[PDB]
Amino acid sequence: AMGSMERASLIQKAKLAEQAERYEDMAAFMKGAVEKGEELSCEERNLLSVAYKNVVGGQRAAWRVLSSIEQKSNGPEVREYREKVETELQGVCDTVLGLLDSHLIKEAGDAESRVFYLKMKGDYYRYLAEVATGDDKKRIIDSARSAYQEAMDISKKEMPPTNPIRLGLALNFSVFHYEIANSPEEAISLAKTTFDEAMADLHTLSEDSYKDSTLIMQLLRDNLTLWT
Amino acid sequence: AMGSMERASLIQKAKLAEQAERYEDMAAFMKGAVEKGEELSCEERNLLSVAYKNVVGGQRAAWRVLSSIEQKSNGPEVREYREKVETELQGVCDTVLGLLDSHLIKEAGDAESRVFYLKMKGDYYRYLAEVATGDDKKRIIDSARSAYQEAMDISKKEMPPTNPIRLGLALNFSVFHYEIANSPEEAISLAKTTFDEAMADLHTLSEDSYKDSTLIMQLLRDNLTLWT
Amino acid sequence: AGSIPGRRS
Amino acid sequence: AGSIPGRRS
Ligand SMILES: *Cc1ccc(S(=O)(=O)N2CCN(CCOC)CC2)cc1
Ligand SMILES: *Cc1ccc(S(=O)(=O)N2CCN(CCOC)CC2)cc1
Ligand SMILES: [Ca+2]
Ligand SMILES: [Ca+2]
Ligand SMILES: [Cl-]
Ligand SMILES: [Cl-]
Repeated sequence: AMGSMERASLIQKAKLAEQAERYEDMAAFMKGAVEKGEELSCEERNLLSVAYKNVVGGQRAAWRVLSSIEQKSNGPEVREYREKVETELQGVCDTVLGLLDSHLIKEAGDAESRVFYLKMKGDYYRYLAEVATGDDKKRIIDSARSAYQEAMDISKKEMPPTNPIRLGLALNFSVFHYEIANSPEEAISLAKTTFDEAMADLHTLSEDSYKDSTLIMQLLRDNLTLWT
Repeated sequence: AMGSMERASLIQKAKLAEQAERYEDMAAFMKGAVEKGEELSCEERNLLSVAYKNVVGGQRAAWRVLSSIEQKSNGPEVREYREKVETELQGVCDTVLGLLDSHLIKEAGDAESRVFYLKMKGDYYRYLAEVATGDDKKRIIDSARSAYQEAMDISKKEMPPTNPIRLGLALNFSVFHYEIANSPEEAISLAKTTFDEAMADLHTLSEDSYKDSTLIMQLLRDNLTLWT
Repeated sequence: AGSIPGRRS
Repeated sequence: AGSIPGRRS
């Protein structure tokens, strides 16, 4: 779709689309940029992630509204429409996963990029798991778990405990444990250990890095308050 | 697109899409319902209008963001992207206008339905005028004016001065005068006369109708406060 | 200057 | 329970 547009123009248009709150456009521009085949910089990875999180976030919110109506209802219209939204959501998750598999992850050699993409892989399998029903749910859940675990192993070896990507990975893997894997105790243990190890490393940070790390630590604390 | 789905199912799905905040879907369902060829009830007209106002409202907000960036900038990317959003907006306005012209207006014989559709016609020409540049702007402006004027003439003959559609028509035609036709004095005169004539008819209304009329009167007052 | 919001119904 | 919002950047 975007094969005739310059990489730099796609990036520029993705930034404009974010300003205009046109997240479907932003995702399409960033997909086009990935398909140019070059690795993404830190800023460009963030644009890719923001675009898709907004697109799939709207789909997930709609799916939850429709699933709630459908549960309450138990004609075919509510199920049919929930199914349509679900298929669209699955299609976007499959598109992101396909970008990660062709070929963002395999070309990511630095820890910052590899952890970032594996966290994405875990998140998009987690979104597939939210709508999956049965034994399909089992294999999708294991794919999410495996991606998060590999990201966790790299992050603990290669990044300080205050690194924002390390922190956000741990936050999202804790939500996976609580909401998907029915392991609330693992969720709480991970959030607590992550928070405590970050706290102990705050003294090493500049003012600006402190603000970045403590923002995500507050998210860990918010979950712990809800879960305990 | 929606030719194989029952009219009643399209209506039901439009209501679900509104609950899920899926306004593009809602507009597509309501377009399908219109294309069944039957007249629309009061509720169905409102679903059609809500769907398209949300779709075009998002496009207009994006166009304004991009137009502002482009004005400040004076490469091709900002203009190119503003143009893409503009073409999409024009396409949605042309689709709505096409539904009104084939054949909602001509089959609307009661004042409530005919005023409703002519107000829509004025609004969608007004949205075209917002992005038009030059002598094209002139003919589009006259099309908006003509539609609003016909609606106004019917509304003054056939509806009480507190009727919410009559009030919202007058509000939007006053905004046309102020923002599009460069006639702020006509805008202020219309808003004041509309407000005063409604005030004098409030005594005839039930509690529920009073709430409906005074809500729109407050919008007229808000504009007058800004304009005077 | 505000038109009818008209975004809910 | 909240994941990273991740909707702005
Ligand atoms: C998954 C995830 C972890 C952390 C964040 S963030 O702290 O909000 N942040 C990290 C990178 N950062 C700088 C990039 O420059 C544009 C932006 C967002 C977000 C998601
Ligand atoms: C253009 C316009 C005029 C008035 C309104 S409203 O007062 O918000 N209202 C009128 C009809 N009403 C009842 C329909 O049942 C669903 C809903 C909205 C809105 C737009
Ligand atoms: Ca090139
Ligand atoms: Ca039928
Ligand atoms: Cl590499
Ligand atoms: Cl008729």
